[PDB]
Amino acid sequence: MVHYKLTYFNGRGAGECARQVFALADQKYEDVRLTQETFVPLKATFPFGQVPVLEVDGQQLAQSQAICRYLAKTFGFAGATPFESALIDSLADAYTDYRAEMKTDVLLPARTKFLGFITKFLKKNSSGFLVGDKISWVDLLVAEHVADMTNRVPEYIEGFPEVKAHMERIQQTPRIKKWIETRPETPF
Amino acid sequence: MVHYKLTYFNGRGAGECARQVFALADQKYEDVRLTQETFVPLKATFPFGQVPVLEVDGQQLAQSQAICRYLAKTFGFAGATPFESALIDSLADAYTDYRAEMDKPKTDVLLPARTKFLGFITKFLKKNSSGFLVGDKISWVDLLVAEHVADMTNRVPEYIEGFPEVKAHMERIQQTPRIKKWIETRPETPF
Repeated sequence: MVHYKLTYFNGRGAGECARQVFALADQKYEDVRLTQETFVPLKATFPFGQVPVLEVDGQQLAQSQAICRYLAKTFGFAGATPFESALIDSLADAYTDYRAEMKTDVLLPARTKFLGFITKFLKKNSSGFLVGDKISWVDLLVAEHVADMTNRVPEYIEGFPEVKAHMERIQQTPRIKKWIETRPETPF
Repeated sequence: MVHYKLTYFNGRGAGECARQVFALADQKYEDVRLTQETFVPLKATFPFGQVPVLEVDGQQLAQSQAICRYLAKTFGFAGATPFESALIDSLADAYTDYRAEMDKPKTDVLLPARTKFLGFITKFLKKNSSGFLVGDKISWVDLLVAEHVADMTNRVPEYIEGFPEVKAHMERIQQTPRIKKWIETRPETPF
């Protein structure tokens, strides 16, 4: 059988979306979790000296969004058409920009900008997903962040009811909900 | 016929890889180059308040790399298999990281950053006999890398010293007839 190994740290972080894509797919994988200590001397073994790295039948693929997208396309969670896939990619790029800009003072104004943009996509889509009529990897990516932020800073969601509903919808999807219940509890 | 409009500033910048995909595909498109002054009233109309934005038959798609990957898949420049396309993606994302890292700046940030990044790029080149980064055919990440390398080497001749394979790649890509033609004919801009 095809063999998937995902190497990351012992935390959600940049490895989590890939993990949730596997969960959605009901796909078995090897979940390898490194500590800072054991990672650092292994750096040269990875394509760009960083984690996460996926191995598919032993072949390495690095970079979190490249890994998520690859797995999503493999399992059917990257949109229905090429333009849908591209729209999902654009939202995921917008996310990475928003993360970079934070970088109370920084978290609030970053999120009103980003969540305003997200909300536009949600309101024009009757399905409840960000793009098209089916769950995608960017839904996972965004819902997980929003849950995380709302967990740490409860007023994160205030003023964004469509975004709240989306977070709840995605995180209650049976295979995601299960994964969230069963995954290792980590500070990040 | 399918109608493509690319909106960006009057420069290479974040719009150029898309322009070069179009060139490579011999696809006509509307190349809209805004001034800051005409951009201001248009900002609210873009998906994330920024450019570049592509319209395909009037439907907007924002974000540089999303645009390039889309165009590249449309036209056949995103690898031969799903895994190739993911490797290409991984290189473009490594590029992005490198750009984040990078006279005084030359020596303090540029050259260190480029040693690390060009080392990674060189490893990909030297394991592939074709002369491309991934697979046996040109892809959009070849375009993105070669353009950056050309640009930096224009600014800082020593950029390419130590990286002959990267230079060779830059020249191969930029002499590809449709790309050469575009480079010869594009507006000359400071960025």
